[PDB]
Amino acid sequence: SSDDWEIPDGQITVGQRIGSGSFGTVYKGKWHGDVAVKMLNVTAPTPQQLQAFKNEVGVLRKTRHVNILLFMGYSTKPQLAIVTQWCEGSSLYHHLHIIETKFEMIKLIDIARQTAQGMDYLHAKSIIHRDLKSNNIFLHEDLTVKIGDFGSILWMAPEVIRMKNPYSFQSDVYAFGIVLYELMTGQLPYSNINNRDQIIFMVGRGYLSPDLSKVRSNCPKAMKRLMAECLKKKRDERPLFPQILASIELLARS
Ligand SMILES: Cc1ccc(C(=O)Nc2cccc(C(C)(C)C)c2)cc1-c1cc(N2CCOCC2)ncn1
Repeated sequence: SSDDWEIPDGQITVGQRIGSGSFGTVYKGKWHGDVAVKMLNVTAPTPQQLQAFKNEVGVLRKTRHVNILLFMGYSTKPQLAIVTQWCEGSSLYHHLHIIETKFEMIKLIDIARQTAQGMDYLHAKSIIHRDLKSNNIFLHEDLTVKIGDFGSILWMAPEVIRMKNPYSFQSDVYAFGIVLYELMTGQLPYSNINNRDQIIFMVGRGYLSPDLSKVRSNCPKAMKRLMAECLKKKRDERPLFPQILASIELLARS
């Protein structure tokens, strides 16, 4: 009945600082091989820092799926630390918008399917991501999708923009709809608008929505319809991940 999540003291080492996330700094480290370590820089944590650490461990520890970044364990001695697997590769954001990787349609649909697979797993455990975007979709060996929260108005559903509890399974679906747009256009939405306030205001008001005419010629019509359903302005009109997953599986077979 015990998962033995608490890593024994004096075992984790950290090397190169790769970034930051939530409560601390992210490093490439060692613990039974390469690992990523999210660690709080101070030895005396504030009650908020300790609470944020506890919440993150609490959600991560409930996940065991190939499309979810693998949580390996935690430590509180000498510092608060969360350990995950180490993946060679890059985020979907880095591929599409930084190095501009040209994926074949088959691979773009497969990346969509794997993301929907991981999202369906999270929602089944009542876990709302709250920040799904291409940056949080890691391409392990540039093939397998690993969803994480690695550190975002473009992916925000209109009701999340407008604002007490605007987050739901459907606001995650809307963010997935934007990811579908990124895969099918190779672009971020609203690239012809240079004003962030305007984007926030217009999306929240329903005056602005992604330009779906920008999707590639080889994008299946069923994918374009799914994307439109995921992006509905009214949250109750959006499909849930079991239906999204079933639609992607159907269009992939053609
Ligand atoms: C070290 C670490 C700890 C924790 C997390 C994290 O994803 N926490 C998290 C928080 C809220 C909700 C959720 C969900 C998914 C359940 C919705 C997850 C991410 C990292 C991490 C790993 C990393 N790697 C480098 C490349 O190789 C793979 C690992 N690079 C940056 N950061």
